[PDB]
Amino acid sequence: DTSGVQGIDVSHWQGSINWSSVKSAGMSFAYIKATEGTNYKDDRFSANYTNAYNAGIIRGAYHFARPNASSGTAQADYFASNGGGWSRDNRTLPGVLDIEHNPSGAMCYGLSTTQMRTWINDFHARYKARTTRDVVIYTTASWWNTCTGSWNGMAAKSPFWVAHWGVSAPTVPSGFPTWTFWQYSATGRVGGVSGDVDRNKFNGSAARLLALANNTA
Ligand SMILES: [Cl-]
Ligand SMILES: [Cl-]
Ligand SMILES: [Cl-]
Ligand SMILES: [Cl-]
Ligand SMILES: [Cl-]
Ligand SMILES: [Cl-]
Ligand SMILES: [Cl-]
Ligand SMILES: [Cl-]
Repeated sequence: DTSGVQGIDVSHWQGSINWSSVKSAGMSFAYIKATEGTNYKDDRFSANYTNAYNAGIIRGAYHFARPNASSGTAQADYFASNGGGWSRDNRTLPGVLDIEHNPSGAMCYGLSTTQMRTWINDFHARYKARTTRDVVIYTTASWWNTCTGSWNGMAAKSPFWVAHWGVSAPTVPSGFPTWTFWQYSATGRVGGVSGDVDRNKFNGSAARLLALANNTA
């Protein structure tokens, strides 16, 4: 759904990005990969974070979780110290916890549903202690339901960024009251980015997006 407030998310896979072109293409926001696990740092993060801001894009950072590698508390601190920090400046979104299918091992990272709930709660608690913000959770409905056992525990704690490509509207797990961001394509096109780009829609007005960035709503 390309209507209303639109954005993209990128990582080093997108290479060199011309953010002024992303902005002139009509994008309002972007999430940029910063860290993964305990010691991976996206090589394009600093430049993207700087250039997106200078181009006037409301932007934030995301952490790709590896729950098997360390506690939720540990990865939240790592993220907050390496790109996930937040402060009010009209252009910084609250950080994102990208927790999804394990790319190298059991899909739920060897954690029981109860341990996974604890891990996510710990990441949220530490990220909030570090930044004052409620971390945004990026995941798929399948992963959420399977690995957390259809948990409703984050409904009042974390905005939901749902990944559901190729559908007219996203399916939302019962554990979230609604979706805040929705990644509807991983094969889009946007000026300034060469090749496939992830496209996102924000569930609300331009003012609501700014309020989310500034922590006023
Ligand atoms: Cl289009
Ligand atoms: Cl364009
Ligand atoms: Cl860590
Ligand atoms: Cl694992
Ligand atoms: Cl918040
Ligand atoms: Cl529940
Ligand atoms: Cl909807
Ligand atoms: Cl497109």
